[PDB]
Amino acid sequence: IDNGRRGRTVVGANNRPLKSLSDIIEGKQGRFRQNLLGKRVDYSGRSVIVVGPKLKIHQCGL
Amino acid sequence: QIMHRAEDLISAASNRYRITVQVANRAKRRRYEEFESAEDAMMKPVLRAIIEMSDELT
Amino acid sequence: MIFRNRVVDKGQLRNLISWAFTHYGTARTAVMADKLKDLGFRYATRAGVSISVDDLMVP
Repeated sequence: IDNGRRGRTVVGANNRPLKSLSDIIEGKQGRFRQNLLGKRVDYSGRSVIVVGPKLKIHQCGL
Repeated sequence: QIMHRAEDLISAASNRYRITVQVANRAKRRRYEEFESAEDAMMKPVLRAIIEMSDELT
Repeated sequence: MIFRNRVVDKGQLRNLISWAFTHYGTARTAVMADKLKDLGFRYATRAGVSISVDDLMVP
């Protein structure tokens, strides 16, 4: 249920505390807070940015 | 112009939401109905919808 | 219509804008805002305007 809660945190081949049921749904990265309020969609594109003179506002380069 | 219309549209109407949605569904119909009638590639059904709701309707 | 003789740069355009706003659409304003940034630039350029350790006067 919850590693590391009370007795001695289990540490397997991962050479570190394992990942109990609780904690995969907790923290900053509990399921909640990151796959769930914050998922990671497609239909996207990033880039650097640069002033787009000539191109007016309400427009973007692309 | 469409721009000023888009403005006037919601410069004197119901909840800016309330509008939209009905702009929306409208166009939805504007697309569903008249499905690919005039190509519309330029005047997106949404655009239509707007003008025919921001000038025609007004 | 209100002609305004004043040195415009920061704030002068700020409230301007608003003013516009209220009194006209957004849409317009925007397109104002634009045209004028556009000034902004080109004049700026035209002035040509550089700085330097010397430009750093000393009092």
